[PDB]
Amino acid sequence: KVVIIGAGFAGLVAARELQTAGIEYEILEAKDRIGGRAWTEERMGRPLELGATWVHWFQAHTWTEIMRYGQRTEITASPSGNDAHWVTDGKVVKGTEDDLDEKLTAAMGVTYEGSEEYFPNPHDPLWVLSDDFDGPAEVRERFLSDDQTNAIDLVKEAGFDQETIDLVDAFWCAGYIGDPYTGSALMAKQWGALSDNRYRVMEDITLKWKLNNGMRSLYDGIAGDLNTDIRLNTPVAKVEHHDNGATVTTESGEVIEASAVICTVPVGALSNIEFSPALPDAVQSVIDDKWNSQGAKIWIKIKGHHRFLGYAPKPAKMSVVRSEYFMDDDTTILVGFGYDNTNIDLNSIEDAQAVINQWRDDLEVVDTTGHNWVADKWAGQAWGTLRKGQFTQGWSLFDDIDSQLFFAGSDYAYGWRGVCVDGALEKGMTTARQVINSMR
Ligand SMILES: Cc1cc2nc3c(=O)[nH]c(=O)nc-3n(C[C@H](O)[C@H](O)[C@H](O)COP(=O)(O)OP(=O)(O)OC[C@H]3O[C@@H](n4cnc5c(N)ncnc54)[C@H](O)[C@@H]3O)c2cc1C
Ligand SMILES: [NH3+]C[C@H](O)c1ccc(O)c(O)c1
Repeated sequence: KVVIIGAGFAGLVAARELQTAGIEYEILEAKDRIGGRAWTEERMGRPLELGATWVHWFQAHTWTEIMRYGQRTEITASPSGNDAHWVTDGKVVKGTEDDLDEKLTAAMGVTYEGSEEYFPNPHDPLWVLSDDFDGPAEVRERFLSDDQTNAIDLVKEAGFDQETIDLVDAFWCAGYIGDPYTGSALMAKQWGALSDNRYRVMEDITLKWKLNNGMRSLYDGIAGDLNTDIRLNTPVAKVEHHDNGATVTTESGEVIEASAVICTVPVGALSNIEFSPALPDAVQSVIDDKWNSQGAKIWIKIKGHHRFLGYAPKPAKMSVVRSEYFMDDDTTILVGFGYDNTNIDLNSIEDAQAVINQWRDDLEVVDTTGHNWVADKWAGQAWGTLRKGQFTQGWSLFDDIDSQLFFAGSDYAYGWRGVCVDGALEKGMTTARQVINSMR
C-alpha cells in the first residue's frame, strides 16, 4: 500500500527497503523494462550501457550493491594512455592524455576553490545556509554568488589561456550534459568535495571503472530480491496526495489507493502526471525550467583499433569522445558525450562520422548507436545537472511535498546527485526510510 512510481534504481531500492520493514508496496513502471536511465542493451555486437556506465568504491551506495550482487571483482578500467586531440580556436591540437589531464588538473584547482569552506562534510551540501553554519558571512555570500556563476567563467576569471578555456568548455559540456554556460558552478565544487578535491580522483570515481556485467547486474539483482511483482507497462497519470493517504490513477484509468506514494519520475517527465493538490510553486518552477540536462551519449564504431581521446567545445556535436572497446572484427567502439541532443542523431553513421571528423580525417565510422533520453517521454533528460540557482533553490525543494507524496531519485540526492547511480540508490533508500519512520 505504498505505491512506488518507476522501476529505476531509486524505485527498486526503495521497494527493497520497504520489504525489509514488512511494508506492502507495489512498483508501477511505464515501460516494458526496468532500470530506467540505467540500461544495459546488446548493440553493435556487445552489451553497451545506453545510460549509466561507471562506478567506484568511493560511492557508498553503488559499491554496497556491487559487492552485494557479486560484482566485487567484475569491474574493468576504461582504456587510458590514448592519443589525445582537442579543438581550441577552430584548430585541432594533438598531445598525450597526460598533457590534457595536466591542463585540466590546473583548471580544477581554481574550479574547486571554496569547496573546503563550503563542504567540510560533502554530504551536507547546504550546510553554509544552515543555522549550524559557523563560518564568516563572506563565505555564505560567495556560496550564493557561486550558484549564479558557471564553471567556465571561474577559469576565465583566473586568467587561463584560450586553450585551457576550450578544454574546460568541452569537459563541462560533458559533465553538465548540456550547455555548461547556463550551469551552476556549485555542482562542480561539490563534485570536487566528494572527490578529495583532486581532479584525478574525480575522474577515477566518475569515468574509469565499468561493470563487466553491466548496470543490469545490479538492477536485476535488486528486482530479483523483491517479493512483489513489478507492474510494467503501467504509466501513472495522476497522483492525489493528502495527510494520511494517497490515490494513484494509471493511464488506463485504474485507481489504486495508497498510504504513501514514492515518485521517482524525473523532472523531465513530471509534466506527464497530474498532481492534486498542485506541487509547491518553487517545485513547479524547477519542473518548468528543467534541469540543465539536454545533452546525449553516443557509441561510435570505427574501423581499426585506435586509442583515441577527443575534446571539443560548445557547440560541437560531441565534446568528449574516448575509446572504450577493441572488438574482434578489427573495430573500436568509442563513447561520446555532447551538450545538445537535438544537434546529433545518435544512430546516423553520417552524424557519427561528423563527430570523428572534428579531430581526424582518416578514421571511418562503420556503426553508431544511442538512446536519446531527452526525447524519451519517460525521462525527458539525461542525468540531472544544475542550472544557475538550482544548487540552493532547486534539488532540495523536492523534500517537503507536504503530504504523503515523497520524491526520490538521483536528482534529489545529497551526494552524487543526478550524475550517478549512487545518488539514486542513496535517495531511494532514505526516502523509503522517511516513509518507514512516518508509519512507525
Ligand atoms: C546517458 C546517461 C549516462 C549515465 N552514466 C552514468 C555512469 O556512468 N555512472 C553512474 O553512476 N550514473 C550514470 N548515469 C546516471 C544514472 O543513470 C541515474 O542517476 C539513475 O539511473 C537515475 O535513477 P532514478 O531511479 O533516479 O531515475 P530513473 O532511472 O529515471 O527511473 C525513473 C523510472 O520512472 C519511470 N517512469 C517515468 N514516468 C513514469 C510514469 N508516469 N509512470 C510510471 N513510471 C514512470 C521511467 O521509465 C523509469 O524507469 C547516467 C545517466 C544517463 C542519462
Ligand atoms: N556519463 C557521462 C559522465 O557522467 C561524464 C562524462 C564526461 C565528464 O567530463 C564527466 O565529468 C562525467
